[PDB]
Amino acid sequence: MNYQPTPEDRFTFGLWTVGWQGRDPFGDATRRALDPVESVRRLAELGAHGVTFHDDDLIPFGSSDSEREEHVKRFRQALDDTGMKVPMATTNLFTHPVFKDGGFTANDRDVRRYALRKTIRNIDLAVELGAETYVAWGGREGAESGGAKDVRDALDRMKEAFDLLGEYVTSQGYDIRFAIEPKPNEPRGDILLPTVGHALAFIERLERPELYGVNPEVGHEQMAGLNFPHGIAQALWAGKLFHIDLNGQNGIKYDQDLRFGAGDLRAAFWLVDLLESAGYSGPRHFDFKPPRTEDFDGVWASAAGCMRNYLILKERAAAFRADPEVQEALRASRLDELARPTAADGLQALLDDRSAFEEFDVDAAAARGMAFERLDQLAMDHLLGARG
Amino acid sequence: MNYQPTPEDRFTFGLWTVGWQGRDPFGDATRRALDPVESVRRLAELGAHGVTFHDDDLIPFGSSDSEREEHVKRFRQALDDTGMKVPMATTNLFTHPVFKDGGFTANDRDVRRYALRKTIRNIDLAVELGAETYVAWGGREGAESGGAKDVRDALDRMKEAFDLLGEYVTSQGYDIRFAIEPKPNEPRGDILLPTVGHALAFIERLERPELYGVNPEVGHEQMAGLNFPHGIAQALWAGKLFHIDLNGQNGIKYDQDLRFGAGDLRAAFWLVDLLESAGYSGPRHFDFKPPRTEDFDGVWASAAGCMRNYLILKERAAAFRADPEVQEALRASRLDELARPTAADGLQALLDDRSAFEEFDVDAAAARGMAFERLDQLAMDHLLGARG
Amino acid sequence: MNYQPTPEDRFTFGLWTVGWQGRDPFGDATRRALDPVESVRRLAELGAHGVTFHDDDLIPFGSSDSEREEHVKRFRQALDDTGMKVPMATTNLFTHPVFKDGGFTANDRDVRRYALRKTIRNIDLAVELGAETYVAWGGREGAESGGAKDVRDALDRMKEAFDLLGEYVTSQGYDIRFAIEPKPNEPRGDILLPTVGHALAFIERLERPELYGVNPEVGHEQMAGLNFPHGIAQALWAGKLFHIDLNGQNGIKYDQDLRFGAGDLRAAFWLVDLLESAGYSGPRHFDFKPPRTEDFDGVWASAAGCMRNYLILKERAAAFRADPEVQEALRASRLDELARPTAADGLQALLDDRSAFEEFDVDAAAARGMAFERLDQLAMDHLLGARG
Amino acid sequence: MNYQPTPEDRFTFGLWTVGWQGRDPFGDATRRALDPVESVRRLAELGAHGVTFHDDDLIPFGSSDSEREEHVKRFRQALDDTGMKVPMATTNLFTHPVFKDGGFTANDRDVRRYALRKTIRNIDLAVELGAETYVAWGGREGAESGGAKDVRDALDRMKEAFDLLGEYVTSQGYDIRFAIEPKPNEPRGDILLPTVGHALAFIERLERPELYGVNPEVGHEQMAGLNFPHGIAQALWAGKLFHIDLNGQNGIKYDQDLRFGAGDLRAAFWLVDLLESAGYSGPRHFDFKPPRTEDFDGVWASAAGCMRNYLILKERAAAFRADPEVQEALRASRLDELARPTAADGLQALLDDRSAFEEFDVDAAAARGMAFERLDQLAMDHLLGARG
Repeated sequence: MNYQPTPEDRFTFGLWTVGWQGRDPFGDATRRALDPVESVRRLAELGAHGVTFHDDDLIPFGSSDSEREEHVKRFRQALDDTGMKVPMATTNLFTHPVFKDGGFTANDRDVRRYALRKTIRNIDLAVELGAETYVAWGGREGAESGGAKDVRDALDRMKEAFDLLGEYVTSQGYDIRFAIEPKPNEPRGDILLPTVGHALAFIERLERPELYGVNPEVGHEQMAGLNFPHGIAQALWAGKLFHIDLNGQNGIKYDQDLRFGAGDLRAAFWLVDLLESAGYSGPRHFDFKPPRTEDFDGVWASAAGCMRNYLILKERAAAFRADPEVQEALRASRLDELARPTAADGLQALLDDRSAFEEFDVDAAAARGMAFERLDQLAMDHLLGARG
Repeated sequence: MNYQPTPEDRFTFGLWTVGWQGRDPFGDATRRALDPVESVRRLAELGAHGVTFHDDDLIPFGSSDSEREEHVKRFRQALDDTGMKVPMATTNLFTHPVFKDGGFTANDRDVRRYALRKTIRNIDLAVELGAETYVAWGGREGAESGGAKDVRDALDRMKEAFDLLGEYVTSQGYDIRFAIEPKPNEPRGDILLPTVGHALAFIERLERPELYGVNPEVGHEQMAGLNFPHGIAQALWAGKLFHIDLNGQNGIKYDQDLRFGAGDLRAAFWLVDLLESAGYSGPRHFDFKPPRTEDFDGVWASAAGCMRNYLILKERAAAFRADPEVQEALRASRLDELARPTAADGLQALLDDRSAFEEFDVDAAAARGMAFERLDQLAMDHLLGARG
Repeated sequence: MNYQPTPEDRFTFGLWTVGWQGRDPFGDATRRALDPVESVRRLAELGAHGVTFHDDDLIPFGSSDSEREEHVKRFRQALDDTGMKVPMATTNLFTHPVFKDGGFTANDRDVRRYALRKTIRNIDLAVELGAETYVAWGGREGAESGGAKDVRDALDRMKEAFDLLGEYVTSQGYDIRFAIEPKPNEPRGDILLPTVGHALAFIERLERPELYGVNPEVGHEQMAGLNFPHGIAQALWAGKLFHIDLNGQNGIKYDQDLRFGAGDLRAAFWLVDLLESAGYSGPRHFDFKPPRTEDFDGVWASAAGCMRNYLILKERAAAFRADPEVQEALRASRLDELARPTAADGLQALLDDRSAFEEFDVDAAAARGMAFERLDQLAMDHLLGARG
Repeated sequence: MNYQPTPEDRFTFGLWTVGWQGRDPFGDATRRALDPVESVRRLAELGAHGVTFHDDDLIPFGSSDSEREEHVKRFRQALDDTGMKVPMATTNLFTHPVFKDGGFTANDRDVRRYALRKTIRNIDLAVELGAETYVAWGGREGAESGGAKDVRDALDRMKEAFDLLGEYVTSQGYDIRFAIEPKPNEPRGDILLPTVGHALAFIERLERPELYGVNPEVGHEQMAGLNFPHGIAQALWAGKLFHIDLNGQNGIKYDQDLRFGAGDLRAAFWLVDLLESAGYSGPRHFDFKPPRTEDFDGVWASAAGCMRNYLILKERAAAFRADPEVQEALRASRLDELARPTAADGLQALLDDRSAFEEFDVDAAAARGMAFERLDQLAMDHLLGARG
């Protein structure tokens, strides 16, 4: 009756996660670098399904086409020896000083062109490795001051970039879709497309909207004090949840990247409840950082905890929905009615329906209790395994 | 060389603003109620262009069709005697206990139908009074707990409601457009369509998207720690800025509704700069609350301050853009290049362009300073009128 | 193996909590008023230990000395019939319009004098009913603008008020201590003594510091994004934790007053762990509001949930500390060393200790892992009852 | 009629400020390192009064006693050639991996002893260079998880450390005082002594409280959503404002370290108003970071802007207080009464004063307007130089 993960659970990790050396804005690294091959081997042993990477994680910046080839080959052999897959890949358009003002929206045009070329080159490699989703996190797209960036022009440049990438994949005949990852701030004072909503609205203005979805991250939405499960529900509603990044965050402050389960525990429960209920079948990707206080043993314990926590919550959420007492409580709170159309009878019928206004007893309706507190306590008991 | 407003400036106020009695969650009212006619007369004298209202502001809840008529007539006479217009109207779907779980997304179906009827009835009246925009603020659409609301079903109910209203105006042949007003939280723990982005994405899923835009509020986006000017830029970019609510907020906390100019002053400057540059021609509506510490004299001084502050900032922003030294600074920071297409030459040309990657000198590009701090200090000097 | 509370658990509730009618800044009441006697009877049945009140909760504002007497008598009989105690009392210096600019720090001197008299009168009554702690929440002490309040003068007025109350209790020979309750904002834009720290520092400037402590509230510190357990640890460290208010809050936003256990669940666990470990023996007081969506059945279910959640967490925290595997993990993370003095040998010895600097192997020390992630996952397993 | 600074203005900068290379958690450095001598020379030319440093800024970590001497000598010559002073110094107890779990509160005892030795060594050097204040920012004192740090034990270790440093300076006969710099979070999940209040309360528990004060930073308090001017007022009230760090922050998010004047402009105005009114005579120290988008020209423009903004605000604040119309407004709002004792007549007199309760006309007092909005608009006009 434990919680051991298997590749069937689709848990994935970025190379940059367990490979984070611990360098923060106020301190040097506390851990030596990991060879991508060792990370692949270590994660496979923990039960992971696959890994993800930024170009610069796999092939050091400025590498020769041959060195590049050696790096890819070694990586490939490790995937072969372990059965690990690579479901997603992304580009590093934030580390090098050249991207200090952005990649796709840098004020310098020559920088923008370079950003597009670097991305296109990695898209080819991502397809080669079997990736189905290509993520784009515009970490440097934004500003610290108001006159430094004209946002309308920036959005034109952002759209131009994404349309060109869409023109490329469709002309190469690749079966890869894009996922935009929003973040409200950090490293820039304010980042463009700050939340899942802004990203979703942006996509509807692209030439080929069908190729783009979102890759929301638990901590990012929480940095704006937003309800993550709700944001995900809207993304699923729009049919745009192509991928998802899981981790923990303790409120509005810098991006902590704690292991999944840490941070807002109740939000994690409602998240798992939703993903499992909605039948999300994409990867359960962890974009986290084992704290710099830890040594390598601590790194792997942190990675294992991510998966363990998701499995415990999945169990608790399933028991919650399957509890007949909860099913009756959901009806007591009228969740069944929320699912029924307000007016399937039509506009005219509604306007002619005296029970809807003229003869509506507003006071009687008002006095009805929603019974939400009883339902929420049942949810609490289930989460804590306190159903007596 | 002062800052006196005239109806030409299009400043408008909600009846509920200067009419706020001062009742908060911890205290009773500190001011007597204002008769809507006195508010109209007082605002006209201050230089306002018009007023806005919720049905329940103009006609007390539960009023008879005749009493209702008397109220409307008196209101009309005042508009006639002062030349004040009514450019926007909205529905109160949050005050009465019956809307405790929402209006359009209440779990109770009968409540949802009642919400739609109450709105439709006020839409007729809004057209009668000359309103061009009908705002919808779903203040009660949301939840305090996770199992109380299935967000996918709620969004279906929300879409159903808006589609029906769109079917109504188009069948009556009204020339009125809708504007959704987002808010992240308060009075509900979490409100649906929490920011401008979520609202924009939602609109693209409606049957007739052209009838809907957004009505963003300065303080609402700031309650999520977001950059208001940026949110507005995206709304303008999408061509969805139908109306706008101005006020002040001091960070992430309860909705303060301070007078415009108060709160984040630099954000207000960049907001006015953008609205004036973009040629926004809609009303400059103030949705604020004169603090409960004030008597009536203080109320009008607060209302007058709203307009005064907008006029001072408009002047400073105009002087900023017109300063040749600022124009050269904008070029030094490459704002001119941000406005130029990244690749008007096309995909193939980009892929064949060696100057874009193979021969791109990343180090030389990286060493270029953006000169953003000099530009921002010029912006500061202009705002403070310290250009020496 | 359930979680039923008994008066031995010292759980208490404010009359204003289960008695909250549901009126918020955007809506009317959804519940009828409760007679204080019914609340006492209902809470006793749930297993509560006692109740608390503001003067204005028990005796309506403006009541005659006789009516006042009738109210107190009825209240007394109910306490007698149920065995319920009244361990704390407080003053309402925030509701009436006269306190719009504060009570003890109102700019108007006559208001300040009135505030002191109203408090003194209720202190006599609190002693009469057996209260041991008198709480002071300066909800109106603060400002929305910078020039409205000179904070140095305000702090002089605040100190003057508290010193006078201290002079009163000591001259009447009462055995009652004061507890200041901080809150960062709401209803004022910014409230004086915004956090537990500011309150603690203030107390050290009073004439008789021994008579004053703090009454921290879970949600208040969380409104400033602070770690509640840490704030409590500092209050205990200083020996100033006289009382405590428990509830739930979901981050930085308006004061939600959710039932205890809701909001930040992990913070609640670490809070209970600390209170039980430290041997806190004061009341476990709930200052919450059953959401306005609920009817009376929902009110009592919410109140019962408060106590249930505290009892489940107490169990989980106890099992955590008692787990030998956790005890070894605490040693692996060097919590035992944190408890040992850094230099009991003294300054001179430290300066002459070459192993402390000259011969200190900084690299070897640096490479030691803290093992915090393993320890935190054990804490997680225990909380979720997932120890396999 | 400009705003040129002179050493008389007491503006100081940390070497680490204009010397920040631009490395953030997501990117490499964008600027080459500055030699401390060039920074001293450059700042002197801008009109600065002096500089400050962390040991590790001046003498590279791991330097030999001789190399150390060469570094100090060169630094000294530059101070001599420019007339620049060094009013404050501090220790770097956060960068090196050995301090990953803290310096004074690290769980490892040997690390704590090493932290104390490193500090003591730099205290000697700070005195040698003429520093009057020694700052302590416990950037690594805290935790990411609840069981990793027992806060009561940590506070004992923190007190032990500070007492030992106090025993050292008093035994060496140094004329140097300490200033604790609070910060709520970053780089640790939660930092001990998170705000000015927690630091002030802590100091009162030290053996020799007179040797310790606070060194508040604009951005730090704003990271907890607190009112900076209010925090400063309380620190001045307690006589503990030994030093102050100025910069800009845009709300609750990562520590931006923008130049002074940027961020919350109105808060900066009220801050300068208070410091100048209170007669603060200590240094006006800038702890900021010129954004990584800038080259060296941009660095110096950013540094110059810090001082320019403080001088403009000082002018506007002075004109505000000197305006007879503002003086009358302050009386209209009863600021004069806030400054008068509530009860200089004493407790007994208050209790016998019928005008204070029995015969107090609460309704008449309640109806008095505070006139705060008019006063705040005058403050606004003055700030914007819009007094017509």
